[PDB]
This record gives sequence, structure tokens and C-alpha cells, in this order.
Amino acid sequence: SCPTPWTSFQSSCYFISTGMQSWTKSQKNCSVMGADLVVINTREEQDFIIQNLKRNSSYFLGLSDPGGRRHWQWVDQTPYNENVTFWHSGEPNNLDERCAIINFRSEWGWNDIHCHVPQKSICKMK
Amino acid sequence: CPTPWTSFQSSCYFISTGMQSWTKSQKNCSVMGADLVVINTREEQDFIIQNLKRNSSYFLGLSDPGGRRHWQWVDQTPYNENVTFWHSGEPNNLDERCAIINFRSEWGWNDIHCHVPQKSICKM
Repeated sequence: SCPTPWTSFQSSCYFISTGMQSWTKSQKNCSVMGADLVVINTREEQDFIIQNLKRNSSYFLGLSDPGGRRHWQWVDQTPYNENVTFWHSGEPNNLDERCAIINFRSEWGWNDIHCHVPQKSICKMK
Repeated sequence: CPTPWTSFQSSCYFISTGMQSWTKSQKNCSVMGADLVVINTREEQDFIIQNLKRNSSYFLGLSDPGGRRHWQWVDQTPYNENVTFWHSGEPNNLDERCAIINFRSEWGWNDIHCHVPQKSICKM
């Protein structure tokens, strides 16, 4: 028992978002409805979601890499300390963001993508 | 220290004038029973510099080996690698980067592609 267009599974209500938007905008869209981009915790959950998708479509999941700092490691395993470093002006290079989508291939699975391309999306709410 | 090497505190340093990739520079340091240089203090940086030529650029023992990205769920649910459903051969291998030390007209680190030939510094 969820709001009209939503579908229920166990503790959660699920929304399949028909519009195509960036990851951030898709997240904001779930947010106003009291939700988040979908978090998939179990195989049964994934299987439930698959039942609700169209094979001709591709959807942002609430799974991403916010980029920023690279995980610099010393070659022997000496821990890394941002204060004992001598990076030149405007250095190092930052790591680009990355977002995950789910779609149907040649079956159903996830894929990493640039965050700002528009995709459909899935909102989840307990 | 073996005569080609220079000494500082409890360590021996080797400046290697061949230009190779990071992996081979490390291989080269390793077969001498050493490693690409790991810099732990400001004073260890200062000493290494003394042994470098202003016209040269050198790999350090610092890198990002790439591999898998740091995927997070949006609500901060733990990313357990066991309940993922990535397509075969996805997600993309995150790329390797590697640090170098060189002189800008002072001394500092740049991050570059690991397969580019540079000189190197070994510490043992």
C-alpha cells in the first residue's frame, strides 16, 4: 500500500521515473516525493525492480562516485599524509564523478556512466 | 651505502638516469633490493632535491593503481561488493596515475600517466 503510481515491495515503495534527467536532477526529483534514487540491497529487490522496468530503457540508480581526491598510495604501504606533500601549483588532477545506471543488454545489469547525461530513474522510499 | 648511492639518516638513495615507465622504474628499484622513493618528511624531500638536476623530472613511489571506483549509495547504505549486479566487464577500470618530482621555473610534484618515460629515484 503506497501512493497511487508507486509499487510496493516488502518495506519499500518504488517509483519508475519516466522523464530523462541528469543524476543530480533525478535525485532531486525523488527527494521532493520523500524518496531517494533506488538503493538495491538484495537479489530479490533487484528481481522485483526488473519486473517493473521496460527493456527499451535505461535508469539511474542511487549509486555513484563523487570523484575528487585520488587515492594516492606509497608503493611500500606507507600511509599517505596530505600535509607532507609538495604538489606543484594547481596539482594534482581531480578525479571525475561517475554514476551508475541499470539497463537491458545482450541481460539486466549495471553500468557506469557520466553523471550529467539524461537517463530515466528509480526512486525508493521505505 | 653502496658507492653509487647517497646516504641520509638510515637510508640510501639512487638517482636513475634511464627514462622508463613507472612499473619498470619500480622493477628496476626492486631488483636492487630497493623501492621507488617514499617521502616521509619535509627534510627527506630537501635531501633528495640536493641530488637532482634542475633539467630533469623523476618518478616517485606515489601512485593511484586504479582498479575499482569508490561507489557509494545515496543514503549512505554500505557498498557491499557481494550484492552488486554490474554487467560483465563493467564498471570501467579506473585509470592509473603516478607522481613525479621536477623543477618549475621551484621543486614540486606533478601527477601524470604512468606509462610515460621519466627518470626515477630509488630508496632502500
